[PDB]
Amino acid sequence: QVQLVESGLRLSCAASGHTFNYPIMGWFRQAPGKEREFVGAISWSGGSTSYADSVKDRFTISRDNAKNTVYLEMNNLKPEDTAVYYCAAKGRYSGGLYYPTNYDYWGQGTQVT
Amino acid sequence: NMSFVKETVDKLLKGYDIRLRPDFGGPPVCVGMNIDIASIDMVSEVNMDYTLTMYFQQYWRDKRLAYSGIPLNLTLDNRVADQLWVPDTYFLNDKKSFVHGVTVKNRMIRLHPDGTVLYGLRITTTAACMMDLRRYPLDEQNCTLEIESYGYTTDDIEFYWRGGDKAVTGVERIELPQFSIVEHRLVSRNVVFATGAYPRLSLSFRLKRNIGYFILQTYMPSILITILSWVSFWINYDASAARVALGITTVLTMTTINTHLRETLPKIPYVKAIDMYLMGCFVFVFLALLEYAFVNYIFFSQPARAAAIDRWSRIVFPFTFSLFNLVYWLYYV
Amino acid sequence: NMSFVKETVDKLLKGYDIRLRPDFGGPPVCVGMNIDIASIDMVSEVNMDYTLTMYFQQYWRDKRLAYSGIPLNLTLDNRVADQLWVPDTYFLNDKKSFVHGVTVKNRMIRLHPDGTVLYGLRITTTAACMMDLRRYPLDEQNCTLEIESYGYTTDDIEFYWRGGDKAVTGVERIELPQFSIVEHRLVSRNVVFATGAYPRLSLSFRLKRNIGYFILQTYMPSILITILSWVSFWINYDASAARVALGITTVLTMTTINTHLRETLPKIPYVKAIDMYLMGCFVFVFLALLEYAFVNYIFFSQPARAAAIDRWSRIVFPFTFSLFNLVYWLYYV
Amino acid sequence: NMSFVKETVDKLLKGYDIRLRPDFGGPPVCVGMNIDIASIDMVSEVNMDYTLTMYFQQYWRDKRLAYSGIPLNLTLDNRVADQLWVPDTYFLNDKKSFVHGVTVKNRMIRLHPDGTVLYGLRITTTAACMMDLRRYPLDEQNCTLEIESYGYTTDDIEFYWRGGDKAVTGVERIELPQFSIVEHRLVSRNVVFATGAYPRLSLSFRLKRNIGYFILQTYMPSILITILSWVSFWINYDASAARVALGITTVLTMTTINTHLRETLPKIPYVKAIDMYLMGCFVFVFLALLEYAFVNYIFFSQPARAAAIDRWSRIVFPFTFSLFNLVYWLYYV
Amino acid sequence: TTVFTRILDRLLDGYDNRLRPGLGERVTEVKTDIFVTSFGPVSDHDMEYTIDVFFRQSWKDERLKFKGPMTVLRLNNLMASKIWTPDTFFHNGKKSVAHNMTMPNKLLRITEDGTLLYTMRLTVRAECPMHLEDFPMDAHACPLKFGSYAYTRAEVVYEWTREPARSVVVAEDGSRLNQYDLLGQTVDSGIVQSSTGEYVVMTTHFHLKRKIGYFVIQTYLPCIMTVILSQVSFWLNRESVPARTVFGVTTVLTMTTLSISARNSLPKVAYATAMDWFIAVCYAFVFSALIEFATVNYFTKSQPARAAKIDRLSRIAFPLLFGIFNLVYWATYLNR
Amino acid sequence: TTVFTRILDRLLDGYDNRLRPGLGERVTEVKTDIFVTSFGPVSDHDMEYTIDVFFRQSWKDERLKFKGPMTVLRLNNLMASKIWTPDTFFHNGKKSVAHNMTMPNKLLRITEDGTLLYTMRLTVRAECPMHLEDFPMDAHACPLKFGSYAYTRAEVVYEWTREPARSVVVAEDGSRLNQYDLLGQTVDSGIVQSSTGEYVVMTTHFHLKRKIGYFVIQTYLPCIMTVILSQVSFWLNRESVPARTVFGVTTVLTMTTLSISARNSLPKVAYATAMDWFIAVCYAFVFSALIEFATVNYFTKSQPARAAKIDRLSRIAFPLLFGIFNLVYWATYLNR
Ligand SMILES: *[C@@H]1O[C@H](CO)[C@@H](O[C@@H]2O[C@H](CO)[C@@H](O[C@@H]3O[C@H](CO[C@H]4O[C@H](CO)[C@@H](O)[C@H](O)[C@@H]4O)[C@@H](O)[C@H](O[C@H]4O[C@H](CO)[C@@H](O)[C@H](O)[C@@H]4O)[C@@H]3O)[C@H](O)[C@H]2NC(C)=O)[C@H](O)[C@H]1NC(C)=O
Ligand SMILES: *[C@@H]1O[C@H](CO)[C@@H](O[C@@H]2O[C@H](CO)[C@@H](O[C@@H]3O[C@H](CO[C@H]4O[C@H](CO)[C@@H](O)[C@H](O)[C@@H]4O)[C@@H](O)[C@H](O[C@H]4O[C@H](CO)[C@@H](O)[C@H](O)[C@@H]4O)[C@@H]3O)[C@H](O)[C@H]2NC(C)=O)[C@H](O)[C@H]1NC(C)=O
Ligand SMILES: CCCCCCCC/C=C\CCCCCCCC(=O)O[C@@H](COC(=O)CCCCCCCCCCCCCCC)COP(=O)([O-])OCC[N+](C)(C)C
Ligand SMILES: CCCCCCCC/C=C\CCCCCCCC(=O)O[C@@H](COC(=O)CCCCCCCCCCCCCCC)COP(=O)([O-])OCC[N+](C)(C)C
Ligand SMILES: CCCCCCCCCC
Ligand SMILES: CCCCCCCCCC
Ligand SMILES: CCCCCCCCCC
Ligand SMILES: [Cl-]
Ligand SMILES: [Cl-]
Repeated sequence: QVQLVESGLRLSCAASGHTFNYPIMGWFRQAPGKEREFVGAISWSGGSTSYADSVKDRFTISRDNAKNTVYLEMNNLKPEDTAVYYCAAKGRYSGGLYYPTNYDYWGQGTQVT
Repeated sequence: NMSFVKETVDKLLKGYDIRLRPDFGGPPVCVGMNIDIASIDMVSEVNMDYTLTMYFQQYWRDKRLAYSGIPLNLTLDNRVADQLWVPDTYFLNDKKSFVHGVTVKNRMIRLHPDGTVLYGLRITTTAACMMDLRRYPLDEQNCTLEIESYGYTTDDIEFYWRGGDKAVTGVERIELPQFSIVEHRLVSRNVVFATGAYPRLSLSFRLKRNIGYFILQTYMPSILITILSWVSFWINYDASAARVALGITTVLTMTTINTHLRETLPKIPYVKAIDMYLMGCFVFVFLALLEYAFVNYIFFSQPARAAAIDRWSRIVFPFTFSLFNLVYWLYYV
Repeated sequence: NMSFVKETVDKLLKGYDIRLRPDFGGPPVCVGMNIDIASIDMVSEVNMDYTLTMYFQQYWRDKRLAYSGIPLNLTLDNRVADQLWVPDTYFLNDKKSFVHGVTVKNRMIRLHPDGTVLYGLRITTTAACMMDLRRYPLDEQNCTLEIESYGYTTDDIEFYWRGGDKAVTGVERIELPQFSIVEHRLVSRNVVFATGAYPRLSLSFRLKRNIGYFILQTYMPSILITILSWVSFWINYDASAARVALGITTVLTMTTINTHLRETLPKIPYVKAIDMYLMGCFVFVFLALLEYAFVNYIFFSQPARAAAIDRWSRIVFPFTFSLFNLVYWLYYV
Repeated sequence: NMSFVKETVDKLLKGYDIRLRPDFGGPPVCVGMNIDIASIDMVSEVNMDYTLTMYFQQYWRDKRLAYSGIPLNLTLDNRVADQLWVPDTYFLNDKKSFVHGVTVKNRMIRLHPDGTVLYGLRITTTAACMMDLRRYPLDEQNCTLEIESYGYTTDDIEFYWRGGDKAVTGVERIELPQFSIVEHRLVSRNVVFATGAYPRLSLSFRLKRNIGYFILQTYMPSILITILSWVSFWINYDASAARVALGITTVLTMTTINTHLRETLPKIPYVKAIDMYLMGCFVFVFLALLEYAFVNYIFFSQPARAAAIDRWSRIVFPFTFSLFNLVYWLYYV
Repeated sequence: TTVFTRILDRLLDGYDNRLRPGLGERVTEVKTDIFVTSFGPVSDHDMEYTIDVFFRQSWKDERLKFKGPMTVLRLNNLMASKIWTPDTFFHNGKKSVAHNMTMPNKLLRITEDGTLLYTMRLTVRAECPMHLEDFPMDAHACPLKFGSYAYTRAEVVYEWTREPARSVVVAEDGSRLNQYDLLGQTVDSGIVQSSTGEYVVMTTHFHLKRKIGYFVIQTYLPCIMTVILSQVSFWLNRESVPARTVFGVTTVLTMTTLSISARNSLPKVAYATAMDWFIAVCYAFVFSALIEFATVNYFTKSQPARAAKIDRLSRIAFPLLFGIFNLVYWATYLNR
Repeated sequence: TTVFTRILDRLLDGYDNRLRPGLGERVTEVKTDIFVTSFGPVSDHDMEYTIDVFFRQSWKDERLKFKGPMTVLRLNNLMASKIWTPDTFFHNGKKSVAHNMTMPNKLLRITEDGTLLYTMRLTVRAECPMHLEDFPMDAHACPLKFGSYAYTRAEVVYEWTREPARSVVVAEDGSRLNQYDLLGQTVDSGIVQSSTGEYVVMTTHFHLKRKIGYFVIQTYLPCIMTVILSQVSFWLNRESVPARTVFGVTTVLTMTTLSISARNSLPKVAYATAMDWFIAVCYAFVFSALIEFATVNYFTKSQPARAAKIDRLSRIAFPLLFGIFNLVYWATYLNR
């Protein structure tokens, strides 16, 4: 199993366990009156990053394997960026990247206003 | 009466449309699956894949093929499968696959009076399995086989393991050279792509590498060479030839081991733990040889300093090697 | 009702001419393309290519296939793809390609009421990629996949990336143990041959090679043997046999490493970075042996000069090797 | 007037029965065979096979294909061979064969007014040739290609070489880098299996291996090392380090030569001629080293005896080596 | 010719190739036999072997009875695709080839009473599990198992044409074995069970024994010569110390080279074979000789008598122990 | 849209693809051209070379004349299977590939006057026999010959679409060669006669020149360094017998290793190459240096003046002779 704890503006999500079986870590945010929405995804090994157009050029995602922690640096915050955040892990053959249903392990809700 | 059977079979295929799935436009068709693992041919760390041969059986129901008056299960020729609708099941993590075709195509079609179709194939598949070689040879792998419908979404077809945990058989009789199958696991879920959601079945094996002979093959010679390199500190300076022989032999042996044994090890350009351990032992024996050279150099002018250096080395080298081993095992076990 | 769908499909395929493209004799047909990369199995410098597995999807419009009265998108069996016009898309730089065919041919046909056709394949292709190994193993490669229409010119067909720069996905799935994906790029253009102009799409990746394995396996042994060769200076010059043996052993070990480091590389004429480093280390050990030879020649009459030469070598050789390493690692990094 | 030709060809193939051989139920049909050897590709001792590319032509008569009114030989499209009867000729000793299919299938069908049919193919076949390598590299092999009819016995078909001994052409133009085709031979016979007696044709080549490569590769290095091992006898016995190093290095060089040679051949469980030569040279160098060891053990108390032993060995070793070479080259040549 | 065409048309009129003979009334008996034209190479690395066979089957189909000027019709192979034929497959086959040069290598013969003889030429790559604890002095029994794929024992059964010992015939010159010797074959039949039901299996075990000459001239003799060469160093005089240093270092290097080179030839298994033990003991002897030189040189300048005694005792202890080990090893592994 | 369907149906009505155009009336003329997209690698061991081409053919068929709104019909690749096409094949091909991804890479175009343009994409592995006497400073002319397989020169002839020099065009970025330089190509035509008659053959020779950097940095330089090291031994004092003996014997060992390792890429020819001559001369120099040391050590105690004179003369003779040999060798081979 994989245990993820996120806290944090700069959010840090530290993951422990079988992180090799889940090489992709993604970020999601849920609006108070809507459903979850993709934010970004980071590969553990290559460091490749993918972003959503709604938060692109404002958020940065990196990772460090010394402690197995993925960092989401947030800049130029806007009132449209008020949502409860989540950090999730995705399997190697789990399919799509922008869909929350494909992520197995999640984290704990973080409030940002 | 074979004529009646022929007439019934012709009537079943009369007007049959292979382009339409059962219950087209209605509820999804449920497909059960069984796998009988004949063998697992080879597991490759260089190519990051494993070869597996299996009897793959699919079970479904088609009401267009329901027949009456024949109290038998009709096992038909395999070519009949070309005139029937079959699921578009495929493996996501495969690199090459084929269905055996000697003497005829290895395929079975069996119909039942209620319209149930059993469709069996014999498939040899090479499936990719990414491996974490950082802890090699103390590693533990998890290799999966993925099964999914290529074209039909969850609104059209559904998958399940027929028989629950007994769907996959024959795992316990598989013998691997360098691995032992600790466990196997069956998973069913749904996977969402940009074109929609599809059913997914997963068959995973957890492989533990046999460490009984790896310790005695690649670690023990290096540790013994390091100890022999230490032995040189207990020899008096009048027997300098023995010290020279020991130092040169140990250094050359470590160079040969690093250059050749790692070649015998998988040739993937990876940084394993065994490489780090061998490099540490090589550095230790090289430092021992350098220490002997320094002692020999300062021997004539300052014999007392040389004796003190040898006495201190007798304590320092084993202690430092013990600390290095402790750190290595803490960071890799 | 399945009969209504069957008769609608038969009416659609009645009178359909597969030999004629959509809007034949008129405006060109616009074809959009999507690629979903599964993995890059291997990247080979010996054969100068790379194996790529992908879901290749094409989107076009054929008014002859427009149907009414069925408010659904008909996902048909892949065999009906043999009865429809599909673009003659090919890859210019591929060397061996195939469509996976277990259990069935991994092909998808989806029709829409407006007449739009979605056509998907799962393809493994060995695409050629010429590489420049002058900086190996500190090199950065660029490998491309070229997509073109063979028989249809720009007056007949048009290619474009459906979705803009978001037309290629699965880049994060690429896991090469020796490389790392840096950037991927999409290009659209036209290529003119003697038969006319043709649309062209290009998917390009930039790869950066890892250096840790080569540091652990090639540079460190050479550095250690070079440092070992300097012990000869600290030995008394009267011990001719010992110094000659040490120098010859260092030279032979260097040559053995060079001959054993052939690796999986082509027989290129230029000098790679690793070749330059090995030649430098060999030059250093050869110069050390020559210095000893000069000392042995001259010490029988001028012992003071020989002692001075050894003392100056003890400082000159490490400093020169440090300068060589500094120059090498500043030029190649 | 191609309309008349089309009508004639359609009339010929109207009631034609491909399931029945010409003169079915009557006298056997006679098939003549011609072969034009385009090339003989790699000959492998490791895989025990050779590759052969040939134009294989079969000539027979079918009275059902006789036509009149067309004073021409009809060279038809190769696809028309799918509608005519052709012999089921196969090669018994082949492991993998194929007919070249670029740009089209390399197949020729020609019809004559009297019903004669000429049917040509271009076949690249790998054929098994078991080799007796006991005299390697001075051996001589005999590789055959066997041609037989699979289904029809001698009561239905009979083969012959069309043109006698001139049936096979192109042998004299074959250039094998390592061999030379001394002779080729044609045989016709009958082979009786449990299912009956079948006609059989045999095309055999006698290959003689060239020796220049092995002279430049194995024999000369071993001879030179053995000659160099005799330099010890001209060094004074008190120079222990020099003579010991010379003997040890000669032994090591001989072992390395043997190990490098025995890597590109099958694991044959017998001693080849080159193995005997290498073992003889190793015995000679080992005996030289042991002679020096015996001299070293006794020169303290019997200097005269040691000097006599060295002086006698100086002439005894070359004489015995010359005798060994004479015997070896008389026996194997 | 026309009469035979009419006979064939009558035979194929109304014939259903999707239904086996005696469907729902009796069991289809198929008599099988094999003529091995050449027993191909056996691979230790892949644990497989190749075999080329004439595979013959015969069965009774009453729908194919006729009457005419000939009692047997020896027809083209394409006719076999118009009637029902058994779906025989090899259980342990890996990747087999049905030869298609220059035409499909199949023969079909129909007797007037309904008997069908159907023969094909095949190349089979079959699995052969090997236990290599006695390498290179090990014997194996490589199996070849075949049977029906879709028809259970209540529908299609298999029998040997003649007595089982004589139903698998190997050609006199049909051998492509380099490092193996073919001792014989054992022929049997049985019943296997799977999730789809019970099937009939025909099994043929080929007994192979590996030849040891190559490994004697390749590995054992160089190791023995290296051990003897290392033991030679004990006979040098009291002033040839650099000579003994060279002897020890070079012999240890040679043993490392031989141990590493021989490891590539060995199959990649996870246990110890006989060759591994031999190489380990030779390596131990060479390192013991080096340690003996070191301990003799340790006492040389202080206690010469002890060093002389150690050298004298070693000169007879090392060869005697090596000979005893060789006798024990060869008696153990050549009588098994 | 149905007008073109009717035209195509009328063209194929009463059309037979078994018969070449103008059968019994004239000679079918095919105009051919080649666009080499990537001249692939050259294999010395197999004496072959790979080449990827667009192969274009054009001819005239009066049966395919039509009148319609469009002068040229650019049809699908499956139309070509319904019409007569030339049976062109490569005489020296080994195993060619007609690509099928994602569809058969063929284009067919029909002009209103009956002209057919038929183009395909191919990967041809052809035979290139090589004379390796001047290896690694050799040049080759790899041929590519193609022509009809079944139609003699009285039925089907081949011609180049444009001037023969411009009828085979190589792409600028189409060089996959690693150790060869493409100096150009020559284009010719001729008649080849076989037992089935006389045929027209079109030939294109590609001129290749080998690069020498790899062999210079892997073979020549190590040999030169080994010879220099062997000749350095002359400057050591005569009293250091072990030093000079080790020098000579290890240089001989290195020369043997290099001589064995050099002949590993080239096919096992039966003659001697230039690199073989260079290695033989280097080996002779090293062996002669060791023999000279042995001779000097023989006379060092009886006639020391003679030994000193021999050593001093060798110090001048050996480097001068090696330099002269190198100059002669490189002047002879670098401008062959
Ligand atoms: C090799 O590595 C792979 C991963 O790469 C491992 O595969 C995972 O295996 C675990 C089981 O060990 C799987 O977890 C199980 O998934 C089931 C399917 O989940 C889908 O359906 C549920 C609803 O039923 C959805 O909520 C979910 O989002 C999915 O759509 C679950 O049904 C299982 O639930 C079980 O546990 C929970 C508590 O955790 C209970 O509440 C349930 O009642 C039930 O008992 C479970 O969560 C996981 O999905 C697999 N991942 C992948 C990617 O396949 C292999 O196990 C590993 N190999 C080995 C040998 O260990
Ligand atoms: C590019 O070219 C390659 C060949 O170089 C093509 O690959 C061949 O494709 C054809 C057509 O699909 C295949 O022929 C068909 O084979 C079916 C059986 O396939 C199995 O068995 C064969 C061996 O016999 C295996 O090679 C194969 O992998 C399968 O295991 C037959 O059932 C088909 O016959 C049916 O259709 C024909 C249609 O005319 C009817 O006449 C028959 O009665 C029957 O109903 C047919 O023979 C061929 O096997 C493929 N070969 C290989 C090596 O793959 C590519 O398809 C082609 N690409 C494109 C885009 O066309
Ligand atoms: C360049 C080379 C350098 C290397 C050096 C070269 C030196 C050359 C010098 C001499 C060469 C002498 C001839 C060698 C012939 C070998 C082949 C042969 O005939 O094999 C035979 C087998 O052989 C055996 O069964 C014997 C095995 C034991 C060998 C001796 C071990 C004990 C040595 C104790 C020493 C103690 C010393 C103590 C200290 C003083 C036949 O093999 P086969 O046909 O496959 O038969 C297999 C049959 N089977 C399947 C039933 C099993
Ligand atoms: C660990 C390593 C151990 C080994 C040792 C390491 C040593 C390290 C020390 C030094 C490092 C030196 C490195 C050089 C590398 C050059 C590579 C290269 O590209 O060469 C190029 C130059 O090729 C020529 O010029 C061809 C002719 C060479 C003649 C050499 C004569 C030597 C004479 C000595 C006399 C001594 C007499 C002594 C007397 C006592 C090859 O050209 P190309 O591109 O392949 O082909 C031309 C193509 N073109 C047509 C486009 C032009
Ligand atoms: C192994 C033999 C080495 C040489 C010994 C010479 C003296 C023998 C005295 C019995
Ligand atoms: C493994 C071989 C060990 C041999 C030991 C011999 C001891 C001799 C003491 C005089
Ligand atoms: C076989 C090589 C012999 C070399 C002898 C050198 C000295 C000769 C003195 C006459
Ligand atoms: Cl074998
Ligand atoms: Cl090349």
